[PDB]
Order: sequence, then structure tokens, then C-alpha cells
Amino acid sequence: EEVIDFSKPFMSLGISIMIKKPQKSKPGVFSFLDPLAYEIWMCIVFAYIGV
Amino acid sequence: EKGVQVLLTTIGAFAAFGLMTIAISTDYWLYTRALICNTPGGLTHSGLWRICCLEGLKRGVCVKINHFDSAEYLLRVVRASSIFPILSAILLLLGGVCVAASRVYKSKRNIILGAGILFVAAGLSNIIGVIVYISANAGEKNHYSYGWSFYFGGLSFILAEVIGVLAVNIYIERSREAHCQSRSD
Repeated sequence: EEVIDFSKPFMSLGISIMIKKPQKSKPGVFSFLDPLAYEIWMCIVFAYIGV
Repeated sequence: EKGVQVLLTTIGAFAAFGLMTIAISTDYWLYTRALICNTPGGLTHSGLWRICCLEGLKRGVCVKINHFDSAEYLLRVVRASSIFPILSAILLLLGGVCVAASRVYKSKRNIILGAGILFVAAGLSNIIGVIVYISANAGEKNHYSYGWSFYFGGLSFILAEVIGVLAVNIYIERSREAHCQSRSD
């Protein structure tokens, strides 16, 4: 701008983050526990013990 | 009788060992389509170690399989080593040897027991190897199929379990005979 003259921006932008699209993750061993949180499983174990 | 049961046990041990060695050495486990076939890809028949192209310009050439996330790494290692089918074959061999010894040291009754334990453990190891193989093949190129080597492994598993059952029955009969003879004496 010190040596030329600009116009008002015709397109405003900024820095941003590019990532690879999340894919269907390869199922993990012990993915059969995913429907319930770990805390539920531990409470189940200790309720079994207590009962 | 006892003799025929022992004969069946030894025959089954030999047959299962042979089938499993054949399946391991053989390279006809999986029929699929692969990118590295010189033209989604070309037909291939694979195994545990090497893969061979069929119906292609590079027909008949067989090349070592290029394997390669901690769990994925461990699975790849176990699949590459194929330690579980090999262990199954080794345990079958040792069980057959123990049976042959039982054909000599007729007094020691805790031998035809080790044979049965080894046969059952071999069946379990074969199950594990099959699971590992199937799991590792999958990734994330269709209409794939399994060959006669895979079913040789399955037959080996079935035979091993059967002969383990027979060996345990033999141990039962022998221990019962000895115990009844002793108590009545």
C-alpha cells in the first residue's frame, strides 16, 4: 500500500485448518463394549460382586 | 476296544499333522483380486507366506507377501509369523509322539492324557490362527473366496478335537481299570 493503491477487499478470508476427512474407523478389538461406557461396565462388575 | 481307539487316535494325529503342514506350506488359502498382478486388479491365489497370480501376463510367478496402531501392529506380526498354525502342528506332533510312548510305557497312564491336552490345545491354536488370518485380510477387492487349504486347516482342527476326546476316553478307561483292580485287591 505504500507504493500502490488498493481497493476495498472483494473477498475476505483468513487462515484455516485442512484435515483428511474422517473415515469409517477400522473396528477395534473390544468394540463390543462401546454401546456402554466403561463406568457402566465396572459398576456392573462390582454390583455382581455385591449381589 | 482300547486297541482300535488307540489306532484311530494315532491315525488321526498323523492325518491332522499332515493336513496342517500341507495347508501351511500350500499357497491356496484365498482366491481374490489384487492390484499387484500386472492386470481393480488381477486374479490371485494366496496363502500364509506368498501369493501367486493366475490368469494374467505374470502367470505362475509367486512372490512373498508384503505385510505392513499398536493392536494392528501386533496382529500383523502374529499373522506374518503364523505362529499359531505352526504351534498347532507342533502340538499335534508331540501328542502323536506321546501316544506312541503310551504304546510302550503301558504302565504310565499320564501320557495319553498329555496327548489329549496337546490335541485340544492344537485345536484352540488353529481357531486362533484362523481368526487372525480372517481379521488381517480385511482392510479399509470383492467376491473373494477361500480355498482347499483353509478347509484342510478346519479339518485338522476337527480331527484334533476328536482324537483328544478319544485319548481322554482311553485315559478314563485305563484309570478306571487300574483303580478298580487295586481297590478290589
